[PDB]
Amino acid sequence: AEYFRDEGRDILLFIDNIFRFVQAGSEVSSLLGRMPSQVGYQPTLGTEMGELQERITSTKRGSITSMQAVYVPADDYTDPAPATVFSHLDATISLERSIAERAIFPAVDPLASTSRILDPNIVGEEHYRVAQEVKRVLQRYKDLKDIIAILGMEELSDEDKLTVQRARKIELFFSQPFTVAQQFTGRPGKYVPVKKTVESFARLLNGEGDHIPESFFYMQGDFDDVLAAYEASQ
Amino acid sequence: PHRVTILADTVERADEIDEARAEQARAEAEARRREAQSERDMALAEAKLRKEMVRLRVA
Repeated sequence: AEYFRDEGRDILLFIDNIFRFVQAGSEVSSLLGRMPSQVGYQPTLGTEMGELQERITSTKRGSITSMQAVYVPADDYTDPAPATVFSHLDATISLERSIAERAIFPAVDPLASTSRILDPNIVGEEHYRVAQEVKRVLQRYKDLKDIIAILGMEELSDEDKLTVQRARKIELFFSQPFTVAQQFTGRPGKYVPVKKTVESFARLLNGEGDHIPESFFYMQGDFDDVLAAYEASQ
Repeated sequence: PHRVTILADTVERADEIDEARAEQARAEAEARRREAQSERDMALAEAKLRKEMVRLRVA
């Protein structure tokens, strides 16, 4: 890919499971007689990650739009390999086991997922405000998770209650059918433009859609599709 | 003709207890307070206190 980057061509780079590169390095180091570090990993983990990752850079001659994948052993985000990857990225997306087990196929945790270009000067003031609100909600929800689990929705205040069902609706609404998911799911795929996503979430946060039950936000497109489904079910 | 009913709102003097020798009424409020109002109002408030304070500590 560096040949195409060096001559100016825009390159999309998809490296899958950098963690397997780390694991291969670990096995090679174990066979090489190097002293193990942390959980059996190679002592030269950081340097190997630097040597691979620092080559994945958009330079003044060309741009590389990298998109990697990282596999966390078990479900440990404190593992040395993902911990080393985290500091070599611009946009971090965290997939959680619990979200997937809740049938939310994207399974992305908004609280643990950040990005560098989530700045109003780059992505847009409305986009930034919407994202910040969608995180402050679900942050209130993560704070009240234990309260809800042991006592229930009733003990919360009225505004806290409203934020809680808004958070649950948002969590359901982040789910989206994928065109590559037709092989095991019959739901047709949807492509929601970023403008439509921002508008839908702004409308949802305003108060629109409060009357709609949470089950109607599951695996839908923009807010218009949710409203159409609600009208269809009356 | 056969039964008499007195739906009196309130009763005071009563040769059975009256003021002197009155016992049932004596401490009757506490009999319906220590385990009902007095103490119990705080007793249930203590449950609210110690539970509420540990509710944020577990968060």
